[PDB]
Amino acid sequence: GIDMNTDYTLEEVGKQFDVTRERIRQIEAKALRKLRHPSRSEVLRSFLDD
DNA sequence: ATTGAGGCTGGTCATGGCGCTCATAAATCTGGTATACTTACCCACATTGGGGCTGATTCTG
Repeated sequence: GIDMNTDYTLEEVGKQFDVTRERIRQIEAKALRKLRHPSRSEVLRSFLDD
């Protein structure tokens, strides 16, 4: 739910993008892995107050 | 500057705990009726306004 009124489910997103649900899942997992890769999001890691 | 393989782009098949929906049920929430006789509670100032006089110009017997 980023920069929009509401979020969209994975199936509606796949339908809008003409991409299967599993391919959408794999692309999301690749994006999450790339964000978990180091040398990035250092301020995001610093955003924890514990 | 080609043709022989690895990494990575397309989709397969269910899969699995989660959430919305149906139904049961005792606890919680509402309305109702009692026929010996019981009858009235328990500080000091300053200002404006209302009501009772107080003359003072108009009229009277």
